[PDB]
Amino acid sequence: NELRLEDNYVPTSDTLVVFKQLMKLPVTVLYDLTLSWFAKFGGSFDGDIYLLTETLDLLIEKGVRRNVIVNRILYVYWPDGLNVFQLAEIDCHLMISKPEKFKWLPSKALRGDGKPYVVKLQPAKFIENLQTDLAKIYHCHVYMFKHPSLPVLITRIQLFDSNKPLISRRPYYVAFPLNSPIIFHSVDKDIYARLVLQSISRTISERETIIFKPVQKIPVKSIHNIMTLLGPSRFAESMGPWECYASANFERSPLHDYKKHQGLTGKKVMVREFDDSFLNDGKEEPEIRRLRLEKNMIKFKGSANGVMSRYSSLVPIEKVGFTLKNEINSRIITIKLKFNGNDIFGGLHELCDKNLINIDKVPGWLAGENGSFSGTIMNGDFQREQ
Amino acid sequence: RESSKAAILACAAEYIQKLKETDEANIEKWTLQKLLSEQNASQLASANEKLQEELGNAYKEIEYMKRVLRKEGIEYEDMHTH
Amino acid sequence: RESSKAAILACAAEYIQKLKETDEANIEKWTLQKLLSEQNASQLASANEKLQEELGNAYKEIEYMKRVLRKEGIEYEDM
Amino acid sequence: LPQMDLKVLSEYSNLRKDLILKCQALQIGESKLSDILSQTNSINSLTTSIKEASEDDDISEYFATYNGKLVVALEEMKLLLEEAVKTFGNSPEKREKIKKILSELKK
Amino acid sequence: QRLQILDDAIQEKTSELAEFENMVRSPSAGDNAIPGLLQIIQSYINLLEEN
Amino acid sequence: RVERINGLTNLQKELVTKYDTLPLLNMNLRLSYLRDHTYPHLQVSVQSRDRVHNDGIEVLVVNYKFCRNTMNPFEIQFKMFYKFEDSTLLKWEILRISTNVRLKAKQLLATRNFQKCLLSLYEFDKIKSKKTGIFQNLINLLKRKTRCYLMNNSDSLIVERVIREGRLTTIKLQINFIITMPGNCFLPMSKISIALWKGGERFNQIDLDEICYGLIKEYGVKTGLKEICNVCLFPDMYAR
Amino acid sequence: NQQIISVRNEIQELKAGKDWHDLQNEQAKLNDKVKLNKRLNDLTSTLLGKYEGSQDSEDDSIRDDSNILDIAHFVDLMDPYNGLLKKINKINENLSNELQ
Amino acid sequence: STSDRSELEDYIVLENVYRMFGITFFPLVDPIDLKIKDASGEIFVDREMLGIRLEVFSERTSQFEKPHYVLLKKRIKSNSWFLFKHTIPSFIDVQGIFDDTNGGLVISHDDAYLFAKRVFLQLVEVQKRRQIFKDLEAKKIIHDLDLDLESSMVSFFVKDIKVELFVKQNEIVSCSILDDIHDFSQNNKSKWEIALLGSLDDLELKLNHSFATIFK
Amino acid sequence: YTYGLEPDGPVTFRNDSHELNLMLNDPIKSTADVRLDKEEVLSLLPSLKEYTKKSKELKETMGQMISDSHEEEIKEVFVPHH
Repeated sequence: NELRLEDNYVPTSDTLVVFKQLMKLPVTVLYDLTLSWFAKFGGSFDGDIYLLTETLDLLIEKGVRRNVIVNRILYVYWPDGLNVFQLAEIDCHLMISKPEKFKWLPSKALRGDGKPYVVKLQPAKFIENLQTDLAKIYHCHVYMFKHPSLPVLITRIQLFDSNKPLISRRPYYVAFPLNSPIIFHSVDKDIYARLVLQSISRTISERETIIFKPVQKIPVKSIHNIMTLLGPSRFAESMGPWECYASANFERSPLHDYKKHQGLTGKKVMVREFDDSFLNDGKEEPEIRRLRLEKNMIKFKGSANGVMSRYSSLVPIEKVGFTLKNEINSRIITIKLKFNGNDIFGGLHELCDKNLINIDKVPGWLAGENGSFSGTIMNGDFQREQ
Repeated sequence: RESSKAAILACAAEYIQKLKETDEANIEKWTLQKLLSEQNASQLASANEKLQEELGNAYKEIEYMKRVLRKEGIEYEDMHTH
Repeated sequence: RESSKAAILACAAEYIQKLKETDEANIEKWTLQKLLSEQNASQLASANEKLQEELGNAYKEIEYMKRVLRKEGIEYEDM
Repeated sequence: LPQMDLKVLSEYSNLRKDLILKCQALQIGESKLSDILSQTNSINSLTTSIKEASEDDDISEYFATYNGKLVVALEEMKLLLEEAVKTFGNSPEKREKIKKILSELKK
Repeated sequence: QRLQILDDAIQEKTSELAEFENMVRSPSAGDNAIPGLLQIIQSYINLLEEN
Repeated sequence: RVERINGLTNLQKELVTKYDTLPLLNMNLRLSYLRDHTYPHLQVSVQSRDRVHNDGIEVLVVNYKFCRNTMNPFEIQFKMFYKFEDSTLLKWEILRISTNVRLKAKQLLATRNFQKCLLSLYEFDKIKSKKTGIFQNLINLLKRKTRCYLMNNSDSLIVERVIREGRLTTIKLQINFIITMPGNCFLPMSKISIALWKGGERFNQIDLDEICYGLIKEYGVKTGLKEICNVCLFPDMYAR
Repeated sequence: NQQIISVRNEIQELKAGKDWHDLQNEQAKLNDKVKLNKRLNDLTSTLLGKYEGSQDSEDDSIRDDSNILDIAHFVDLMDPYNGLLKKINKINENLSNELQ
Repeated sequence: STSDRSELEDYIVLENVYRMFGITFFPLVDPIDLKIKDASGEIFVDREMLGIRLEVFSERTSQFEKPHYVLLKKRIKSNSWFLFKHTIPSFIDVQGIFDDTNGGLVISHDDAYLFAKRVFLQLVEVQKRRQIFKDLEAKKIIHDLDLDLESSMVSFFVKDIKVELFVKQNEIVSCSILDDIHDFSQNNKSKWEIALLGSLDDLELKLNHSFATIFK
Repeated sequence: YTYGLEPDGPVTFRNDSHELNLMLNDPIKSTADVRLDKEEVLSLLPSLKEYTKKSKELKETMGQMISDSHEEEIKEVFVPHH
């Protein structure tokens, strides 16, 4: 079954769409890719590497417009078309340049009944098994690249159709952290989404059955942010007001000096009125004003200075919908809250600064605790949505 | 808890079925315990009666020793008194 | 079987509640019977172990009776 | 591996027998080696204690006259207790000796 | 191969046990003196109980 | 208002002005939590706190006492030097060690880590207390029923019962607990074994090991030992 | 292709079923219980003297527990610090201090 | 006065000495659960909370590492703690240990200590393997190596050959040699990985012994 | 516990094992109706027989010194246990 694709196949991709892909990349990165592209597959240029790197250097010297060099690499160097490896390179370089434009969804791997399975991905073995499991059905081509500043291993999978050149489909991205049961994958609902994700579970297991369970239903962009939100890190399960525990800066080492221990110095605090004086309302002292503004930041950022303008939180989230159920007089009272915006917990912080919302009576879940998770709350306990 | 209507209905049906089979398992386990308790009680009663008759035989042997020694005419002492 | 859907849902809720209540009552009565059986077993085992201790004391007595006659040295004829 | 023209049948059956037998020999090898390692730690601790406490790096005479040290200490302890008993009842001394013996029994 | 390496490791350990054994051996005949001292100590304990 | 609080302030005044998730400042409460709950029966005492102004090296002498056993506790003293402004430990040594634990402590103190030594000593003391409690429970259960004596210096227990089916037969059962100090892991460990003699003839060791492992695994240790002491000692009553 | 995906998903769900694992564990536990009960019956019969299976004499030298006990007792007796002679000596000086 | 500074310093010294052990319980209260019964202006907590500190000493660095915090909250309708929040990384399943401990239903500080101990041993296991690998790197018997957050996967060059190891715990459970010198036989490949199989502490002696015979 | 109406045993055992750091001699895994022979296992590792002989010699050696020390007599006359 020779249905797999090598690194030299030339699909009949449109010139306009690949023109717009090179549009977003900066000038300095176009020079780097062109030099590496010729060293692997060559090109239609009638010259050596030294001749190529000479003329390309001169386009930099003259300040040549990028439209000229983009047309040069599309109509002179490779007029016939673009290689699959070149397309993968431009896609990954666009991924690095603009990480906020791509959304991700979390998924959990389980073995046995309820024992989480930490993934240990071999860069080599994970490839050929996936190729074998996918080429028995459809043409398959895969490419792996490691994040320059993150421990993840982003894998892109593209599938080709015969309708003769092959027609490329929308690529599927699956990101593997180093050692974490959570696996982040792109958003897709087609014939290929359930064929690629299912094949990965069989490939990575190799000895026992592994099933994938979606942790969330609302995608979040900024692959950098999702790693802090759900990947292997100290900040997971200690968000919101408890962010001071994630970075143990308030406590010194036992071997450290004991005069700098905050027991001697103490802390500066203000008395909070347990009697309800918020409803009815005098100009506050500037010192009292400063302390009042400090209380709001403590309950939304976790510390007076802030773990992270000032209203931006550590991880912005778009949509979170809570459900509060309480038992009063032997019956259940249900209140449903739905929030929408750019930074939900950042927005609530500003309203508390304008004295619209009492800061003493806001609960933990509204303050940012266990953020990005929406579910029912009972008896002071938070339950995630099934 | 599900927000979807059909999910709620399916979960309700599954819950009703699970309750039915749980009741069946409960009555089966109750019957098993009812058997086990009486079995253990009968075994313990048999053990008690056997050990009691063994004690009776031991007392008979002690009496045999005692009046054998009395026939011998040698003076006797008891360790519960010493 | 009922026609209106609201009656169906109400009957389902009542069915769930009745099943749970019946299960709870059965568990309670079975637990009471278990407690009675355990009490009977314990009260019989106490007498069993007491008479076993008496038997051990009798065995110590008969062992001393056996070792008396060897100290004196008179021959013994078994039954 | 499940057991299963008689050529391969017989040789495969007996070879599977031999290999499962060999691996169970290997795990009882773990048993033997673990026991030996723990016991070696015990014996090495004893010998190094005596070797550091000897100060002359040989203990043959120590083992030889261990018993003699015992008897001489015992019978001089005899005259010590005889003099103490003659001097007084030594109820406090007897209690101290009994407590010391109890501590010795404990550790 | 694995069984062979385990076997000679155990052989080295047995050699160490044998070298330790080759040192403790020594003749002794002080059991009678120890028993006499024990009888004297029993008499001493009886005297102390009297005291 | 604006209030000033520190370690010595009252608990109520600190609770009034509490609006953060940081740990409490009441040093007395923290000390009580660390003493009464985290490490019971551990009498620690900081003997002194000296300084070397030329090099910024702090000298600390700490004395540890374990009081789980009221009689014959074993104490160890530690001396350590660490840099003042930099939380780096230069060196540490043992000033003195109690004689009753020196042998079992030498191989543990050979490793150059104070934390492992303290944890191993505490766990060894706890395991010894648990073993003593188990022995006391078993002795109290089996006393005045069968003739029992304890030897191997509280390491093994021997129970003897005379069982007669027309003739004198004695059943001897030996139960021993072994605590071995590491010197794989760094914590003290325990091992279980049994040995049954029926009138001078020894039983097969494999089947007795299997029965011990079974009964202990499915019944625990406390009830497992009681069940083991029943079946061999009183086989006649269970047979009926 | 749709039925291929459906049947493969059914394969995965059936092979990863919780009830399958529970049944395997139950089978293993019940086999262990049966073996333990058989060995208990054999031991009780051997102790009572009837229906002997072997168990009346030791036949295995691959596991002897008494070695560790013997060497531990020897270590305790031969302690330079906590030995019997050291205890007797300390008794000597304790008595000397008590009666000087 | 200045005396209270003195016994505050003494209390801090004792607290640090306790922190040398590595496992400690510290009080904690959340501001949301504080309410006043208004009987005498008295503030009482509604739901109790307990915190546990875990610190691991690193011999290679001679410094105390960053502490890990795990917090336990008490349920309203039951007398059992539940895992509220923690900072332990994802590769250690704290929730699994919490359910394993006593089959759930933790009620006493003795039971809570056992749970804190079990999660503590795995943290030391991670540090020890990393320390051994870094010691080998310092001794320079092997070339540059890559380590994940648990130091399980590893790959380094001894002389010029790629050798990679998989360790489940302190014992090495797998070996591989991933280079093809054009003098090598397949029989020699098997007899070297099997030898290399063993503990982690004897790797240093074995690397010197096995790789000195090849170049003799 | 298992099939009755009301697992306390296994839970208590796991608690005790994690408390006391207990080891138990794990039986050889299920060999699927394959009997574990002895003499050929011993022959496969003659070092086992060598160690058996050495350990027997060691056990015989310590007994004479233990008897010569007469330590049990002193312990019995000093502190009696019952």
